[PDB]
Amino acid sequence: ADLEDNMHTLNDNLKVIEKADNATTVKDALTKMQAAAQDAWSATPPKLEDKSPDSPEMSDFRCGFWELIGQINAALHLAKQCKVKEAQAAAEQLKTTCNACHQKYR
Amino acid sequence: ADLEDNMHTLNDNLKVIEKADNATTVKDALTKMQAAAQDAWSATPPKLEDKSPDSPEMSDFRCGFWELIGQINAALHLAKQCKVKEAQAAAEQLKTTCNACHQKYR
Amino acid sequence: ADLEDNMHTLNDNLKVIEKADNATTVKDALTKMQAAAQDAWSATPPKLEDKSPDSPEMSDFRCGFWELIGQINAALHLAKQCKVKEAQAAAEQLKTTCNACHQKYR
Amino acid sequence: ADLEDNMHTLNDNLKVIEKADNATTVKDALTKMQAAAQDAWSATPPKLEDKSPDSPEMSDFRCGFWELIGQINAALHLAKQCKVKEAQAAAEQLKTTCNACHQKYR
Amino acid sequence: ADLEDNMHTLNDNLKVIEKADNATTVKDALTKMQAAAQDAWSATPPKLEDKSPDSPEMSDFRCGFWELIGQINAALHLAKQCKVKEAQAAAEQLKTTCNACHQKYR
Amino acid sequence: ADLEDNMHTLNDNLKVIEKADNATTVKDALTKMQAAAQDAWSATPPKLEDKSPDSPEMSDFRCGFWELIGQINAALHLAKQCKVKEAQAAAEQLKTTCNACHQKYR
Amino acid sequence: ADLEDNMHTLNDNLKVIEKADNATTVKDALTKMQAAAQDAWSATPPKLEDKSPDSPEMSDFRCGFWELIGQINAALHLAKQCKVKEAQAAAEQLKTTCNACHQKYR
Amino acid sequence: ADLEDNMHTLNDNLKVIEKADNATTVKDALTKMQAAAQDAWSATPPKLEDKSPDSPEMSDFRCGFWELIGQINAALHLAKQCKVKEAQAAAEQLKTTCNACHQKYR
Amino acid sequence: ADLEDNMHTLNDNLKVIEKADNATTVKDALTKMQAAAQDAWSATPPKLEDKSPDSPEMSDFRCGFWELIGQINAALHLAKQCKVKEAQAAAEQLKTTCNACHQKYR
Amino acid sequence: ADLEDNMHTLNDNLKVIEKADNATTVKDALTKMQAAAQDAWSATPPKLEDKSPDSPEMSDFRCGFWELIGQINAALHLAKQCKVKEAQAAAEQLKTTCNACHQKYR
Amino acid sequence: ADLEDNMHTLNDNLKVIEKADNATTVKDALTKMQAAAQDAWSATPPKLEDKSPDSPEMSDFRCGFWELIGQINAALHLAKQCKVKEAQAAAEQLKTTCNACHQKYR
Amino acid sequence: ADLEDNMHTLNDNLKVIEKADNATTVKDALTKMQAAAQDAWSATPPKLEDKSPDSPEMSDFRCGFWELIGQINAALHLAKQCKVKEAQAAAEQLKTTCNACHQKYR
Ligand code: HEC
Ligand code: HEC
Ligand code: HEC
Ligand code: HEC
Ligand code: HEC
Ligand code: HEC
Ligand code: HEC
Ligand code: HEC
Ligand code: HEC
Ligand code: HEC
Ligand code: HEC
Ligand code: HEC
Ligand SMILES: [Fe+3]
Ligand SMILES: [Fe+3]
Ligand SMILES: [Fe+3]
Ligand SMILES: [Fe+3]
Ligand SMILES: [Fe+3]
Ligand SMILES: [Fe+3]
Ligand SMILES: [Fe+3]
Ligand SMILES: [Fe+3]
Ligand SMILES: [Zn+2]
Ligand SMILES: [Zn+2]
Ligand SMILES: [Zn+2]
Ligand SMILES: [Zn+2]
Ligand SMILES: [Zn+2]
Ligand SMILES: [Zn+2]
Ligand SMILES: [Zn+2]
Ligand SMILES: [Zn+2]
Ligand SMILES: [Zn+2]
Ligand SMILES: [Zn+2]
Ligand SMILES: [Zn+2]
Ligand SMILES: [Zn+2]
Ligand SMILES: [Zn+2]
Ligand SMILES: [Zn+2]
Ligand SMILES: [Zn+2]
Ligand SMILES: [Zn+2]
Ligand SMILES: [Zn+2]
Ligand SMILES: [Zn+2]
Repeated sequence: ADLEDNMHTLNDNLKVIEKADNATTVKDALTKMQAAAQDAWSATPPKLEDKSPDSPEMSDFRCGFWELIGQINAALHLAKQCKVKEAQAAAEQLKTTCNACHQKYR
Repeated sequence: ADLEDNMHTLNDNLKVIEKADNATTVKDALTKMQAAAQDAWSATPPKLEDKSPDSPEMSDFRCGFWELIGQINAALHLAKQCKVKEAQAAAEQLKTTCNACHQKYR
Repeated sequence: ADLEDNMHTLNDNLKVIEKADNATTVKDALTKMQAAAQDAWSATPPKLEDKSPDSPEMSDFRCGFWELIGQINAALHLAKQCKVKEAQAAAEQLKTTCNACHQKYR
Repeated sequence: ADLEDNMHTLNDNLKVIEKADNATTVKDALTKMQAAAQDAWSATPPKLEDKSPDSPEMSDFRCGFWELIGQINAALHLAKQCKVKEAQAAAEQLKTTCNACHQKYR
Repeated sequence: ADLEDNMHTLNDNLKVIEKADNATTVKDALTKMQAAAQDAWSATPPKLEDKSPDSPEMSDFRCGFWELIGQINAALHLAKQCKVKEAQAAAEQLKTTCNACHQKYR
Repeated sequence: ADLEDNMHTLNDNLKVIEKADNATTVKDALTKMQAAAQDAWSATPPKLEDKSPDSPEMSDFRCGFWELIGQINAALHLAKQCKVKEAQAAAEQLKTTCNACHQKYR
Repeated sequence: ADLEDNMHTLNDNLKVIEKADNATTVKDALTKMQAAAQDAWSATPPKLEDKSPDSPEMSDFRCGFWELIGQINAALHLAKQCKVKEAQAAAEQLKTTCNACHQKYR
Repeated sequence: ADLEDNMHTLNDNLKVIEKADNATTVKDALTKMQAAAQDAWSATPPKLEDKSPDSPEMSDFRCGFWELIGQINAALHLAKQCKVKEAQAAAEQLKTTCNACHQKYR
Repeated sequence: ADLEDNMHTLNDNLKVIEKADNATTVKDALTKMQAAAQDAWSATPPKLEDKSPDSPEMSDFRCGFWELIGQINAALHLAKQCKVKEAQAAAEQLKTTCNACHQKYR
Repeated sequence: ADLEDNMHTLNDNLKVIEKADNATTVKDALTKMQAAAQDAWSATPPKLEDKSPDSPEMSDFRCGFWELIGQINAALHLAKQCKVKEAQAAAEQLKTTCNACHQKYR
Repeated sequence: ADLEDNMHTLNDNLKVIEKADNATTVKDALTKMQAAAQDAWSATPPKLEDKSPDSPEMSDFRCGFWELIGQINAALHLAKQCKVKEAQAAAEQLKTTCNACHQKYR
Repeated sequence: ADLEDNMHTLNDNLKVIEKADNATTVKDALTKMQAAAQDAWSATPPKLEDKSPDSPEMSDFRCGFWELIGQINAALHLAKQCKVKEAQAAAEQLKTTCNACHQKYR
């Protein structure tokens, strides 16, 4: 998937999680998010296409994705314990990480 | 597994490695440690529950876990070459990384 | 594989990619590079054997390998879309990351 | 996934297919559509919740989905032969089946 | 399995579902029902042996089995969301399809 | 395989079954027919290329293939019970389903 | 499955074996009995719910189930050699093991 | 794992089960106990190293482990039905089997 | 395999173990012995054919096989730790169990 | 499959290859040819039934099949590199090996 | 297995086939012979240890084993068609290939 | 991989084997050589591109590769028994086969 498609997967699955009422739907959505983020961390955002690959910006992009992966993993961990509301709250807190990256590079 | 259970897995398997006398027992123990550390790096320690997820502390927690993973992988690499004493010595050196994190966040 | 063998795998596969004329050969070569880099990031270079594992040098070594992994993943992503010339150009740009690390630690 | 989510998947993947430039993207998108249609054909749409399961309406609903599945399969058959433009044209033509069902039951 | 044995499987598993108190038991029973229905839909029942394979009676028979499969799938979808009572109600609802076919052909 | 290839596979395997003398050969042949029919039911025959995808012709074509699949499955069921002659007789009778569709659409 | 369900499975499959006419049906039925007995041997029958887990009754119950498993395995071995009538006769003789346990604990 | 390690595993997982608040944790812990007991039943405890392999003592040792395995399996059967509190009570009751063997052979 | 053939397998593999000079050969032989013992324990030997299946003789026969399986497992556990000489000594030790059963029933 | 049926498979798939317009169709046909050749090389053809199995004629027959297998592998290697026209030319070239054997033994 | 072990396996399984009364036993035995021959063809017999690896002797040895493999495969093909007596007769005839090689190199 | 790359693989792995100090490295290297030789035996070397596929030269080329495969398999058989020095000596001896073919066809 291309970077924009991975972002759309992330966005769609937050909506699924928010409206879900059981752990299976939540786990499935978080698993799709994990895969999208694992594909996206190695991408180059359009606004950074002219920057050195080892630039502070590109390193910060990767770091932010690795942090998002950690938070998705932790939300999935709650969902695998069947803690639906807690997993949903963790997914809501994810948005702060999405937004922080977007402010810099989207 | 919860964070404390992953730590207990790490602790138990260092003891197994120290007393082991063959590469199979060592490889098995290191594989369990690898899995425990892969589950733990995305956790939030109790003493950091009120901190921002992107805080210097939380980033340092993750970094320390990624370093521990690298050292476990390298010890496993020795054990897979059947170098039992060298793998045991690498596992002993792991303790410095465990202790360094504990001084800050346990 | 030992560190030097992983480097040889990386070097051999850049040569394969450069001369290739189809996506299958390129994808295969990049997959071998991905595996070599995943094995190598946890190694200790000979020139850093006496340094603390958490030293700035060792952390920089790991970081550089994680960056190389990201660039390999991205080249593979192009090749999986069958974009042979673009994947070859991405592999050529990899060399800057190889060389930057070598200047410091080889 | 619930019926609304499966419909969203179908729509998203039509857009991916239309903008695609390689067979890998197209095949993956059509495979996702196949999965969504296989999940959806046994669902009950809101407007038919009070009808007999063997009503003309529910039978017509199932028949339209089996039609859609066949057309997706045919498009995927083109994409597996790497015929990107032909598979894109088949995907565009699917829309008549989407619209026919929506006119009756959405 | 022969037709009568597949029917006995369907009947046994509806009773298991009704008595169940958790989603695992329900899911396991519905999966057995799926398999029995997949194996039965292509059979010729005793009272239709002297009809043409393309006869309206045989076509009606196959159609009824396909509607049964859809309803079993829909009940399984609820059970996979851990909705035990809803899946149990869906399982009672599919008795309508059992009954309709039996009325004509058992 | 295109529709013509799938029809050739069906015809080849009827001949294999007729001349066979053991259940293994018959089961394999019937399994190949099942796969060919599964790939063919979603095709559009040449003489229906100008009909709507939901035309009465196309829906009759699909219905005939589902009939054929059922009769193949039923023959395979006899072969799986090692009833060679009965499975051969069921395969021979398949010809009336082949012929009926051919009269209309071949 | 609970103990009653496992006993129902055992009884259903004895009847399938008795009426069967080929090795495939017999092998499948015996495989289902093996699974039911494997799930049942660890159960506590109602009439022993008040006995110590290590009581002479409970140990006699487990011993009878291991006997039954052995005799099922031996019947399955005959069926796997395609010896239908011999496997049917072995299944019939199983009844003396069923009955002996029932006299004491059912 | 050696006998001492398998005993440690059994003890650790009893504690995990007692403190657990969801079926996933309980099922995983019971699965680990099943594996440890399957490894241990064929071991020779230090105090019996000079006894015949068919001695009353070694036979009693094996019998006690087969008992334990049955009780673990029964507890896991409850946990697979998501019956957390009931599975916890079954795990607590296992301790009588642990203690009975320890009194004789530890 | 029949009982005599499983016995021949056990005998051949003890000799392979004694002559072996490495753990791979020993492990492979012990795994073959496990399979032969698993297949034999449910048989009725010629000298016991006219005994009841629950007779003391048949119970003794099954018990001896279970003790054999435990001893093969214990030897395999040593071989998996690469302890060739210890596994070879364990393999000689299990001749006691072979002999005891043969004394009574061969 | 019997020898004649494996020959028919080889012949059908050469024609599929010639008519193909993409590498997937070619790869699939060559894989079927590999399997048919692997199954045929050990057969005795009618015109050689009264020759010794080590006769020059039978040795020549096996040799020709091994050369065929190599040429099918080499054509498959081209097709895996997506070189459709080159793989098609390699497929025409292997008719020399078909012809040579047929000259002597068909 | 060393060459002597592989030859013992070949001889054991000829005897199993000769005394067998069903296709399952024959197929298994022939499958074990196939594996033994596959492991043996690359060996160097004692009486050729002093010959060049490419000597006429060693190449004749390899050729005889490829002959044997072909005849084993052909016997297995008959067994897979459930032709027990024909497969037994093919196995008996294998002895002329065994004997021819033994006369030269055993 | 093309023929030149497979030759490079063979040469690289001889060097890995010669410098190795453990069986894991040796086994992996020999496995890679086996794969390279299996790919290469069906290739056509540049100097033989104008020869008949059944020419003495091409037949000799295939025969030399089958020899090489046998010798690699024999070396791997030693390495699987953990006989590092013996496997290294077998790998060194392979070189005579490499050189014999190169003298004729490189
Ligand atoms: C950096 C580390 C990011 C994180 C974490 C997330 N996103 Fe993102 N996002 C990022 C970039 C650089 C871009 C621009 C991509 C481009 O090709 O222009 C985006 C874009 C989006 C979009 C818009 C996609 C589109 O159709 O153009 C969405 C909807 C989006 N991102 C959502 C999203 C969510 C929900 C995230 C957290 C769960 C998230 N992103 C993380 C960079 C980064
Ligand atoms: C940070 C990067 C850490 C690394 C590396 C290791 N540990 Fe740890 N450990 C860490 C925290 C934050 C905590 C507190 C957890 C809590 O829930 O309070 C711990 C705790 C432990 C414990 C005690 C567990 C308990 O029962 O309370 C142990 C025994 C332990 N840790 C062991 C351990 C070992 C052996 C490690 C290296 C191999 C190791 N830890 C690494 C943080 C971090
Ligand atoms: C650090 C982050 C590195 C990256 C990225 C790459 N290489 Fe490397 N390389 C590194 C070290 C520390 C060493 C020394 C290893 C030793 O044991 O001495 C090397 C060595 C090489 C070699 C020489 C190997 C030898 O036979 O001695 C080669 C050919 C090589 N490296 C190639 C290579 C390529 C092609 C890379 C990018 C694709 C690359 N390396 C990355 C450190 C690092
Ligand atoms: C009947 C056989 C249908 C076919 C074929 C397709 N769709 Fe559909 N769609 C159908 C219904 C009954 C509904 C309403 C569901 C509800 O809960 O109200 C829908 C809805 C949609 C939507 C809206 C989803 C949402 O966000 O609420 C979309 C975007 C949609 N459908 C798309 C779609 C496409 C692209 C299809 C063909 C490829 C398609 N649908 C087929 C019934 C049927
Ligand atoms: C037609 C499409 C049917 C559907 C749907 C179901 N059943 Fe059925 N059933 C059908 C026939 C033609 C027959 C007669 C079979 C015969 O060989 O005589 C049956 C029979 C049964 C039986 C009796 C079987 C026996 O033990 O002899 C049972 C218990 C039964 N059917 C149950 C059943 C259930 C529970 C169904 C829905 C879940 C169901 N059937 C569907 C035809 C059809
Ligand atoms: C409709 C539901 C069909 C069924 C059932 C069967 N066949 Fe068919 N067949 C069908 C069509 C529309 C066509 C024309 C295909 C075309 O591209 O023109 C065919 C054709 C054949 C052929 C000729 C193939 C060729 O290369 O020209 C054969 C040999 C054939 N069909 C055989 C066949 C058999 C044996 C069937 C039953 C087992 C069978 N067909 C079923 C439509 C349908
Ligand atoms: C002890 C070792 C048993 C063996 C061997 C078999 N059965 Fe059994 N059976 C056993 C008990 C303790 C019970 C009572 C279960 C309860 O919950 O009360 C049963 C019961 C049955 C039943 C009745 C099931 C019901 O729904 O009431 C049947 C039909 C039955 N058992 C059949 C059966 C067969 C066919 C067996 C041999 C093949 C067999 N059982 C063995 C204990 C034991
Ligand atoms: C016999 C059938 C046993 C059963 C059932 C259980 N245990 Fe055990 N245990 C047994 C022996 C012979 C020994 C001594 C082993 C030795 O090497 O000395 C033990 C020991 C333990 C220990 C101590 C382990 C250690 O750290 O040295 C523990 C913690 C223990 N056993 C726990 C345990 C539990 C929780 C059990 C039931 C779930 C259990 N054991 C069963 C023999 C037997
Ligand atoms: C009872 C529990 C036994 C155990 C344990 C072992 N054997 Fe056995 N063996 C047993 C019987 C009843 C028989 C007679 C079988 C018959 O059909 O007559 C045998 C026979 C053998 C043989 C001879 C087989 C033959 O070629 O005819 C051998 C070589 C043999 N047994 C070896 C053997 C070994 C090595 C064992 C332990 C590893 C072993 N047996 C265990 C009963 C039992
Ligand atoms: C010897 C090594 C052969 C090679 C290589 C190929 N074929 Fe063959 N073929 C061979 C024989 C001995 C026979 C006669 C078989 C018999 O039972 O009479 C055949 C036959 C055929 C046939 C006719 C089969 C039929 O329908 O009766 C065909 C169509 C055929 N062969 C095709 C074929 C192709 C295309 C080959 C290369 C790709 C090929 N054969 C190789 C012997 C040998
Ligand atoms: C050459 C191509 C052979 C074929 C074909 C078969 N065998 Fe063989 N066998 C061969 C050699 C070189 C040797 C000597 C091995 C040694 O280490 O000295 C053997 C030996 C045997 C033996 C004796 C084994 C022992 O322990 O001494 C047996 C029982 C034997 N061979 C049986 C056998 C059978 C049954 C074959 C055909 C099915 C067969 N061999 C083929 C070389 C070759
Ligand atoms: C024939 C049966 C061969 C055997 C056995 C081996 N090699 Fe080879 N090799 C062969 C040819 C025809 C060629 C030339 C290919 C070409 O495209 O020109 C080669 C070439 C090599 C090379 C050079 C590769 C390069 O970088 O261009 C090497 C390094 C090589 N061969 C090594 C090698 C080794 C180590 C072998 C045995 C283990 C070996 N070859 C066997 C033909 C044959
Ligand atoms: Fe960092
Ligand atoms: Fe219809
Ligand atoms: Fe669950
Ligand atoms: Fe069979
Ligand atoms: Fe007992
Ligand atoms: Fe090993
Ligand atoms: Fe030859
Ligand atoms: Fe492709
Ligand atoms: Zn992607
Ligand atoms: Zn979307
Ligand atoms: Zn966890
Ligand atoms: Zn512990
Ligand atoms: Zn490595
Ligand atoms: Zn190289
Ligand atoms: Zn769904
Ligand atoms: Zn069936
Ligand atoms: Zn029943
Ligand atoms: Zn197709
Ligand atoms: Zn159960
Ligand atoms: Zn163990
Ligand atoms: Zn057996
Ligand atoms: Zn033997
Ligand atoms: Zn065949
Ligand atoms: Zn054909
Ligand atoms: Zn071997
Ligand atoms: Zn290749």
